[PDB]
Amino acid sequence: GLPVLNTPGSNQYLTSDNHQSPCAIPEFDVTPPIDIPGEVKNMMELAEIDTMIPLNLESTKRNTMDMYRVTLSDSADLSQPILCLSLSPAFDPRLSHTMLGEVLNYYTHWAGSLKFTFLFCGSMMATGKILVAYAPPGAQPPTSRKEAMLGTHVIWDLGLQSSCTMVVPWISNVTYRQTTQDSFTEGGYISMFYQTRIVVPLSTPKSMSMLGFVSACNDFSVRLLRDTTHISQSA
Amino acid sequence: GAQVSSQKVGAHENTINYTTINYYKDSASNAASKQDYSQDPSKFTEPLKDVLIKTAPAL
Amino acid sequence: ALTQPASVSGSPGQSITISCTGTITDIGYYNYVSWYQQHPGKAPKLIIFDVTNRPSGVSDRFSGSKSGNTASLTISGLQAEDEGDYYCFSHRSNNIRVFGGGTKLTVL
Amino acid sequence: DSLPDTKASGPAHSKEVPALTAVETGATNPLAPSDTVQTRHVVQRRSRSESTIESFFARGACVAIIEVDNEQPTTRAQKLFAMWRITYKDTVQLRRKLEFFTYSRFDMEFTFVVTANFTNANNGHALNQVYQIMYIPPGAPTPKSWDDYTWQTSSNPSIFYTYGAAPARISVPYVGLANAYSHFYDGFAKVPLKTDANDQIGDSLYSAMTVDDFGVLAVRVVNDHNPTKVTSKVRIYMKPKHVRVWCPRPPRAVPYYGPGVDYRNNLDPLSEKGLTTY
Amino acid sequence: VQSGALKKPGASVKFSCQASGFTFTTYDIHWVRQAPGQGLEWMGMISPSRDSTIYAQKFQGRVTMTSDTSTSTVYMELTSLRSEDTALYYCATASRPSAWVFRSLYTYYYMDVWGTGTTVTVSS
Amino acid sequence: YSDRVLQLTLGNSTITTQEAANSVVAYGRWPEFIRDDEANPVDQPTEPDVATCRFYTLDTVMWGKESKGWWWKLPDALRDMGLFGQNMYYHYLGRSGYTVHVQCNASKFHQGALGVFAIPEYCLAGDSDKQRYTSYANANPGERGGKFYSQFNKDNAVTSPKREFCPVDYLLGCGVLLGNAFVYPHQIINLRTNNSATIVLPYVNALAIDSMVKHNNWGIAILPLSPLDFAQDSSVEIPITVTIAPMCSEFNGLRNVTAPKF
Ligand SMILES: CCCCCCCCCCCCCCCC(=O)O
Repeated sequence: GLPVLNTPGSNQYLTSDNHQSPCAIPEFDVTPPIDIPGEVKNMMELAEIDTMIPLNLESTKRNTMDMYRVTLSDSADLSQPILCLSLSPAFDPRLSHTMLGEVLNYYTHWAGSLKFTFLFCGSMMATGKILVAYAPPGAQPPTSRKEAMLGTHVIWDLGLQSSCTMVVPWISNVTYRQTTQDSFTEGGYISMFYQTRIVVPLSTPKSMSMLGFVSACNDFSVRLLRDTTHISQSA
Repeated sequence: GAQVSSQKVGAHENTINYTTINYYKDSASNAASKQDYSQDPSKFTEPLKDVLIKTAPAL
Repeated sequence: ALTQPASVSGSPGQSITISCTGTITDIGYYNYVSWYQQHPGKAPKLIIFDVTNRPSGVSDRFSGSKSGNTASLTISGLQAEDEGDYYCFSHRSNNIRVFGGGTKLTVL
Repeated sequence: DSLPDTKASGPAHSKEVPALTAVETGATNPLAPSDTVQTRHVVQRRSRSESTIESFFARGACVAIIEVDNEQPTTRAQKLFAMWRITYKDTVQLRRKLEFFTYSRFDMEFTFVVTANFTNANNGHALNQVYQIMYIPPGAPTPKSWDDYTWQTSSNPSIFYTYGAAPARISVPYVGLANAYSHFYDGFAKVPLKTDANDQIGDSLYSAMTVDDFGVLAVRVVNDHNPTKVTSKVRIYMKPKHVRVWCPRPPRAVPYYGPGVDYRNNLDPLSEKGLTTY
Repeated sequence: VQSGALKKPGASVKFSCQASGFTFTTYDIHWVRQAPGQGLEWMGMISPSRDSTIYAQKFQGRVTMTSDTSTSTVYMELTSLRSEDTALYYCATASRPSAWVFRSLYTYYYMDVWGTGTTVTVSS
Repeated sequence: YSDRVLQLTLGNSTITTQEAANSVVAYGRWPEFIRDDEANPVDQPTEPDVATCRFYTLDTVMWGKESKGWWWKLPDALRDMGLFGQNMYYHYLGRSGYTVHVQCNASKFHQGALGVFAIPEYCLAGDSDKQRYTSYANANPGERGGKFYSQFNKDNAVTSPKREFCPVDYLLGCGVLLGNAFVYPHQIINLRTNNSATIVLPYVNALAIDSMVKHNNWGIAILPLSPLDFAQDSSVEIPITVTIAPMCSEFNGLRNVTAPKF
C-alpha cells in the first residue's frame, strides 16, 4: 500500500512518551466525577503552603519533637546567633524534609522567592526584638550581627501579632538554581540574631520556644523531574 | 477531524503548530493534552471565613 | 497454630472433608494455603500446594477450596491407604509460617 | 501561562504592616518580594507547566516482576505459569508519588517488557516464545495449570506478545467503584457485632476496603516445553494519564512496611546538624 | 538430604543438614519439629543464597542458625533445651514454587523435599 | 467587630469566644447537602437538622507538662452523642460535615502552643509486626480518643497481642513528619495569641455517601508544638475541651440497629 520508511527510534519504549494505545476494556461505563473538596491542579500549590522546619537537629534532640522548637532565653549570649541556615532547600538537612524541600527533591532546577515565617510561643508578658538576616553568597557567613545587618534583613517586634514573615528575594547568577549541593549555584545563608533581648517579669518562664516556617512565593517554578533519595527499598 | 494547537518554542532557528488525531473510540486511548491551566492556591493558603487583605493586621 | 478437628472417621467409598480455620491475615488474605500427608513414621508429603492445585503424582481424589478464613480439604472416594495425619499449612503476615493442628483420619 | 510579574516598589513608611501576621489563623501570609524590600520591575518568562499534576505523573514506573519458566517435567518441581494481584503498593517510588494525595482519578496505561534467558550451559538452543497476559477480573476463574480451560480467554482481555517485538501496551480506563480511587481508607470492611457467634465473623483488616481489589494478571508461555530451561521475566510499567487528585498529604518519611501505614525499622529520618553551623 | 542423626538435659544441642549444591545455593532451607502426637511446629528459615535467617517467635532467642558453603551444609544450634523439646526434628528444602508472586518481585516456595530427621530426648 | 470575637450558633446550642484567631473553612468549601446530580441511592434521605446539627462536648483532656498529644476520629467520637449516634446506628449510609471547636484557656503568664490538625482518612500505624492487625474496638475509641507516644515500643506478647495502635508523635502516627502536617486544614492555639480554634470540615470522601459505622472520614489530632510551661513548678496541667457539631447531616437507608462489640 502506502510506502513507509521506519525512522530511528522505532520499537523503543521511552517511559515518557504521550503515544496513543489500544483499550483493553472497550465501551466501559466510567463512574461520573463528583466535586470533592481540595482539588490540586499544580504541585506549586503544595509548596506555597507554609510548613515547619526541623531547625535544631542536635544529637540528643534529632528524631524527637524537640527538633522543631528553638529555645530563647533572657540569659542567652547576645553576641552569638540563634540559628543558622544554608539556603539549599532540597539539600540542607533542615529544609530538605519540609514539604517545600520534599517537592524540590523531585526536581533538579528551582527558581523564585521564598517566605520564611517565625512564630513566638512564649508568654504574653514576654517581649523583645529579633533580627533575621539573609546573606547572598560569595562572602564569609555571618558570625555576628554587625556582619548580618549589611544584608537583607527584617527587625521583628514581639507584639500582639505573634508572627513575622521574612521574604528572601530571588538573587541569583542563573535563571534556575540546582537542588543538589552545587557550589556554583549556591543560594546563600540565613541567620538570626538578638536585637535587644527577651525581657520577662517575675513569676514568668525564663526560657521559651520559637517555631520556624518556610513556603514559596507566587513567582516560584521548577522544571526537570527526577527521582528522590528520601525513599529506599531493600532486597 | 484533526486537532491543531500551538507549540511553545523554546529554541529558535537562525507560531509553530502540531497536529493530533485520535484514532480510537475510548477516551482512555487518547494522548495527554498537557494544556491544563493553573488555579489559585487560596483554598489551601488562605482558607479563612473572614478573608483579610495582606496590608491589614491578621487579628 | 491453626485450628483443625482432632479426628475424623469414615468407611471406604465415602467422601470426607477436613477443614482448616485460621484467622484474618493468614488463610483469609494470602493464597499460600497448603496441605500435607503423614503416615506413621514417614516424612510429610505435599498433597496440595496452592489452594486448589495438586502436585504431580497426587491422586485426583484429593481436592481443596477456600471460603474465607477457612480452607477445606476434600477426599472423595476414601481408600484404606489414606489413613494417617493431615496437616494444614499457611503463610502468616510479617513472613512467618505456621502449621495446623493436624487431623487423624481413620478408615473404618 | 507565565508567572505574575514583579512590580516596582519604592521606600515605605506606612501604618500598613504586611510583614506581621499570625499563622495561628491557619492562613499563609501571601507576600510578594515588593512588600518587604525594594524591587525593580521584572517581567517573568517562567512557567509552572512541568509542575502540573499531569507532568508530575507522566512517567513510567515499574510495579511488578513476574517470573515464568518453560521446561519439560523432571524430578525437580517447575513453575510453568505465574499470577500477580494488581497493586502498586509493593514498589516504593510510585506509591510515594501517589500517596501525596488522598483521592485520585486517572486513566491508566500499562506497558509490558519481557526478557528471557537460559540457565543450562550444555545446549543453549530454543525457539522464539509467545507470552499470554490475561486479565482476570475479581470473581472470575483462576488457572490451575498452564494448559487448562481458563486460557481460552472468551470474555477475559488477553495480550499475546511475541518475543523480540516492541513492548506490549494497553490503556485501561477509570475502573474504580467510587468516584475517586481511595489511597487511604480509615476504616474497616466489617464491623464486629454483639450478636456474632464468635469474633472471627466480624474480624477484618484495618485500612483494607476489599481483598482482590482490581483482579489478577496471569502470564504463561503458549509454546510447548523446550528440553532446556528458559526463564522469563515480565516487567510491568504503570503510567497514569488524565490525572486529577484531591486533598494533599505529607509524603512518607520512614521506610514502608506492608500495604498499610505501619512503620517498623528505621524511624530516624533526619541527620545531625548544629543550630549555629551553616 | 543428610540430617546428621542425641540426648542430655539442659545443655546445648547442635544439628546438621547437608544437601546438594544447586539446591543449597538456589533454594531456602527450613526447619520443622514434631513432638510425639503434638503435631508439626515451624522453627525457622536459612537462605544460603544471601545468608539471611528468620526465626520463629517461640524460638527467637534460643535458636541460632549458620551456613557452610564448603560442605553445602546448614547448622542449627539450640542454645538451651527443656523437657518439652523431646521431639523429632526435620530439615526441609523449599523446592516447590508457587504460582502467586510474593509481594510483586519474588516467587514463594513450599517444601516437598524432606529429610528423615533426628530424634532428641531432653531428660536425665 | 474584630475577628477575635466569634459567635457560633447551631440548633439549640451557642458558643461565644472572645479570643479566637479566625474561622477556617477547610478547602474553601462550606458543608452542603447532596444535589440531585450526585445522588447515588434512591431512597429519600432523613435530614433531622436541629436534632443532629448541634454542638456536642467531648471529655476534657488534661494537658500535663509531659503529655505528648491526643487524637479523635469523626464520626466515631459522636457514637454516643444522642440523636446523631442513634441516626448513625439505625442507618446504613450517612453524610455530615463538622464544625470542630477546641477550647484551651490559660493566663498571660502561661506559655505553649497546640496544633489542631484535621486529617482526612487519618490512618494510624499498628503496634506489632502483624500488619494491619488492629481491631475495631481499639481503632474506634469514641469520645475518649487516644494518645500519642514518644517512641515505638514494639509489643511482642505471645498470646493476646492487644491489637492496638502505637502512634509515634513526631511521625503523626502515620509515618509523615509533623512539620509537613500543615498542608492539612489547621489552626494553632498559641496561648499569648488565642484561646480557641475553629475548623469547619466539609464532607470529604470518594463517594457521595458512605457507611459512618465502617468508615471514619475525618481525624482530629491535637499535639503540643511548644510544651506547656508555668512559673518554676513541674505540676502544671490545664484542660483542653473539644466540641464538635455535625452539619448538613443526612442518612439514607433505614434498618434495625447496629450493636458493635466494643
Ligand atoms: C490486559 C491487562 C489489563 C489490566 C487491567 C488493570 C485493572 C485496573 C488497575 C487500576 C489501578 C489503580 C491504581 C490506584 C488505586 C488506589 O489507589 O486504590
